[PDB]
Amino acid sequence: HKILHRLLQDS
Amino acid sequence: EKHKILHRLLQDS
Amino acid sequence: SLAPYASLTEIEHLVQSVCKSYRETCQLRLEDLLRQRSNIFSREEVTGYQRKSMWEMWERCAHHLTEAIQYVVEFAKRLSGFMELCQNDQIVLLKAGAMEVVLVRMCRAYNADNRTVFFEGKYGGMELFRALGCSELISSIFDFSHSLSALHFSEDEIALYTALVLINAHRPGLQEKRKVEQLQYNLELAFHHHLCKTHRQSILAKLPPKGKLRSLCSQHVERLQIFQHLHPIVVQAAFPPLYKELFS
Amino acid sequence: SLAPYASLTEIEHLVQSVCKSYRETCQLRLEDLLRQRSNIFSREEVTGYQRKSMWEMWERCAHHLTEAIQYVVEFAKRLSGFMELCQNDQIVLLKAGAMEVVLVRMCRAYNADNRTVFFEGKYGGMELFRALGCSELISSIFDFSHSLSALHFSEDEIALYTALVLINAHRPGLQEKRKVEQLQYNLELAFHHHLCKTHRQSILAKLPPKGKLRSLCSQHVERLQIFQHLHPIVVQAAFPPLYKELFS
Ligand SMILES: CS(=O)(=O)c1ccc(CNC(=O)c2cc3c(s2)C2(CCN(Cc4ccccc4Cl)CC2)OCC3)cc1
Ligand SMILES: CS(=O)(=O)c1ccc(CNC(=O)c2cc3c(s2)C2(CCN(Cc4ccccc4Cl)CC2)OCC3)cc1
Repeated sequence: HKILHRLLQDS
Repeated sequence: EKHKILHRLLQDS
Repeated sequence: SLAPYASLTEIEHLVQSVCKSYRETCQLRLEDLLRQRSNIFSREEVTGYQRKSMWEMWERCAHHLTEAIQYVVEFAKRLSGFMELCQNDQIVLLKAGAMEVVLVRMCRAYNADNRTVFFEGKYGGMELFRALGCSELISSIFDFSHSLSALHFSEDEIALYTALVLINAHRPGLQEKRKVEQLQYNLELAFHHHLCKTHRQSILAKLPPKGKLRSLCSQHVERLQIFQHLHPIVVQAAFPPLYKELFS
Repeated sequence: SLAPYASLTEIEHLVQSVCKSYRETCQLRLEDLLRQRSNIFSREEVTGYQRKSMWEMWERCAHHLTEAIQYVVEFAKRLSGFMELCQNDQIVLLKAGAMEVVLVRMCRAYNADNRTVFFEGKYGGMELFRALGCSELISSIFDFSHSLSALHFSEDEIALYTALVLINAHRPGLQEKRKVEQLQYNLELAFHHHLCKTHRQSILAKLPPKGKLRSLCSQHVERLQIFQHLHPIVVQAAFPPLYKELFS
């Protein structure tokens, strides 16, 4: 789930 | 930097 | 909100919060979709879509679905309480629910007057999708949007209902099931309070069954496995990586 | 073909072969693009595009460009001689030339009468692309299509000219430049033969200088680097992997 994880931590 | 995708597209046949 | 014993003031604030998170991430304004109802694909344009290769049509739909999912991820990030769940549970909820939320939101883009959906700038019927090679799934998605069209939801109802499609404490793989249960319960209180104030609790028994949404998602995953056998390089070369991660 | 000392019969057969490879991979039919010229985005539709987020507009254009590049890769795979070059040279030629071929092919979708381009189902001006944040590059692309428009190419001329934009023996990094020189020379004989028979050799001195296509490609790579700094997760999550490999 590398992509979902990065989207969730992107700010 | 990388060409893995172009290579695979070219060898598809 | 994850507050235990949420008061009536907290539930009214949660209704407002959920509606605002949805408005900020609804992707297209409802007035814009309605304004475009007279923009319908011509017969030559429909023939053009039907003549497209299967790979080109799958790639276009995977891109449009990914763009819609990107808005649902932002909806979740702004949704009261979601970012207080553990990282694992946030991923489990989005992996199982982002597609389900998109399918529900898609009822806004469906016109029952001519059975058409807004796609690539104009309204077209299910015949537009013929080159995908999955007529049963497309027909089932149009039937699902038709079932929701008949419930005649307001924007506030879509916001509260889609929050609940996403915050589902029964998803397999959750590690803090009890914490998701509290957020789900508070969102259910907010949805029920809004429906009670507007005399719409009679829609609860008319919402699609527990199984309709899972069937559409499972059929999508099955048709993508068939597509990937026929065109194994197109997915890795051109499909959005988020799409491949969620459904492959 | 890589055949040395190509006879007049071989040159005539190569003209026919190149035109057929292009017809099979031209992406959109010319008659459809021309008949849609009077269908132009309304002012409200233009405002809608200008109100899109930068990430959504970049993702849409990266998808459309990737689909156009996929057809150029199939053009190259069917082009006489290309698959006889070594794997490294095929990749060097496509990596540098795929985007240049797409920019040339896009003159078919450009209307010089009102400075509009066919994009997402209707014709629109450069103002449609404002949310990308690279107005100068978009204006340079419209000017490039305007310069090609002035030559009023036939479909056979586009086929023979785009074969030569791709088969360029001056690309840095070629390992068997002698074979690329030979294939480029035979394609030049075929292009010149076709032009001579149809009284069109006067266009040779009017073709855009190579530096112009190089500049458009370099500017696209630079604007993508600026975009990737502002939105570093969008590219890895949603852009086509072929696009990220060719331009990142
Ligand atoms: C959210 S909104 O209201 O603001 C909004 C509405 C519409 C639009 C533009 N239109 C669309 O993006 C789509 C319309 C439809 C879409 S996407 C698909 C999705 C399911 N889906 C899977 C599939 C099945 C089979 C093969 C591939 C796929 Cl990805 C098929 C395509 O169902 C048919 C209709 C933008 C915003
Ligand atoms: C080939 S065809 O004749 O069969 C055909 C014609 C039209 C169409 C539909 N229209 C398009 O797909 C596009 C029109 C235009 C396109 S694509 C871009 C390309 C360059 N380009 C990069 C960029 C620049 C800056 C930032 C990001 C990008 Cl990807 C910008 C967009 O130039 C502006 C016009 C399909 C096929």
